[PDB]
Amino acid sequence: TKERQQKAEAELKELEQKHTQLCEEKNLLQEKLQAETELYAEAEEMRVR
Amino acid sequence: EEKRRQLLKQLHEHETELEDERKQRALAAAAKKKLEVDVKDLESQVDSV
Repeated sequence: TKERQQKAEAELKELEQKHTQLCEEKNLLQEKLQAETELYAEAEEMRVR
Repeated sequence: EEKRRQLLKQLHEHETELEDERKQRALAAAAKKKLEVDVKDLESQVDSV
């Protein structure tokens, strides 16, 4: 039962590491996306001009 | 346990209240960007006119 606990806690820690990783990657991609959308808007409005 | 209940309730309420403020920030930023585009469009109109 202690072995299963240790394994469950290890799995938990693995999932936690991947969770925070995916969260940071999501944040970075969202920031970058907003930047590219702004750049597209700036390019397209000047294209029209 | 009561201290836990109280502090958790306070955290929850303050978090949801400020999340509503964050949604207001998103709305304000959207409006800001919309008006920024309007300013650029009107500036192009003034240029041409």
